[PDB]
Amino acid sequence: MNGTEGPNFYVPFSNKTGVVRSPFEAPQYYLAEPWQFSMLAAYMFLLIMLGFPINFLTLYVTVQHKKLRTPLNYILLNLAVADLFMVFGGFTTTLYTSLHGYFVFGPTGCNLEGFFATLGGEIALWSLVVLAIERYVVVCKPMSNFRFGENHAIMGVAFTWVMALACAAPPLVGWSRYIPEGMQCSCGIDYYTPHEETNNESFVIYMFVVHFIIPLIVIFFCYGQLVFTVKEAAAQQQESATTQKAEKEVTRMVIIMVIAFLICWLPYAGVAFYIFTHQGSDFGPIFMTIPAFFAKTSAVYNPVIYIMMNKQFRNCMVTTLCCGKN
Ligand SMILES: *[C@@H]1O[C@H](CO)[C@@H](O[C@@H]2O[C@H](CO)[C@@H](O[C@H]3O[C@H](CO)[C@@H](O)[C@H](O)[C@@H]3O)[C@H](O)[C@H]2NC(C)=O)[C@H](O)[C@H]1NC(C)=O
Ligand SMILES: *[C@@H]1O[C@H](CO)[C@@H](O[C@@H]2O[C@H](CO)[C@@H](O)[C@H](O)[C@H]2NC(C)=O)[C@H](O)[C@H]1NC(C)=O
Ligand SMILES: *C(=O)CCCCCCCCCCCCCCC
Repeated sequence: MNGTEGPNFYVPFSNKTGVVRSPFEAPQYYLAEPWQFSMLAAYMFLLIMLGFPINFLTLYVTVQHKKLRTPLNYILLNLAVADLFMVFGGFTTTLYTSLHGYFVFGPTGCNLEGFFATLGGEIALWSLVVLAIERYVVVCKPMSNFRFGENHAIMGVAFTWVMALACAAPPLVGWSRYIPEGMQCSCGIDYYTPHEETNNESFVIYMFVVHFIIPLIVIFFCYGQLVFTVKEAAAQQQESATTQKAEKEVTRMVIIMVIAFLICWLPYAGVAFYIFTHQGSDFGPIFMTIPAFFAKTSAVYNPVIYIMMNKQFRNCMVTTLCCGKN
């Protein structure tokens, strides 16, 4: 055998030596080297730490500025909030886990870090489809009068929750489970086990396709049809060159966020396929670890593009820093 199964735990090491145990009680030092263990948490603090002032000042820069109620900011505040739920939830759990070498809260606690990480790079996936549709409707024109605003900008934000909850809570209870992974300091969704009690088989596909492949294809459909709408379609619409100066820069940031959304998410999710297809494979702890935690950097770089490459908004932020200058 390759690893070990349990009632709640899969650990990718054979009970060959007999030093392999449960991750809910024991520090899994039997897995690898402890300096790497704390190296994960040492890399972890540098995460949580920085996801605060870059997320927090973003929620406040919008409430402070009664001038930033645009359908660009509506979707791009939704991150500042959703990430802070992770730092004050998902990251809280992982830390305690990484520093000791196991999930102490355990059966109840895994169901937090595994959940928030699934209600983070999933609620932004339902935002980054609207972020390819907000750019699509005021560039190509599918109908006549296509203005967004406020009562339209809430309809794309309140939708990201309705689609993220459709696939983040069901594993917690009812249709799947939240389970530890890799070096067993991280958690998430099952890829290894049938566990035909909670019926994973159907949930896996309903998850992967409806919430990775389909949102991507209905981003690429809205993307490929926009290089085409820049050249031959938009020279007949006859919009001005003063209007498409910042409109030619914000697009060129918004679809850089799509890139980042794959930069680490493929090394993780695409490999989550590999694991899911091999189920008894000889893939140790290191396999899922680095991609899991790199995947976890998905709370911090989002504002770092939104602040930096969206200069449109980068002025309201500097107003808090000075607070009365020339
Ligand atoms: C992999 O190897 C483990 C080695 O520890 C092994 O744990 C063994 O588990 C048995 C049964 O759970 C324990 O039996 C002891 O506990 C019962 C409680 O009622 C009592 O009869 C005695 O205290 C008895 O010793 C053993 O303590 C334990 N074996 C050793 C060598 O101490 C598991 O089989 C495996 N665990 C996994 C799947 O990670
Ligand atoms: C358990 O681990 C073994 C050992 O690596 C894996 O064996 C695979 O199948 C045969 C051995 O009979 C080899 O020719 C392959 O190269 C192995 N595959 C891989 C991943 O390289 C196997 O993955 C595991 N056993 C099963 C069938 O689940
Ligand atoms: C500039 O850098 C920010 C302003 C610096 C002073 C902030 C004062 C905060 C006081 C908060 C009390 C008002 C809250 C009630 C809102 C209705």
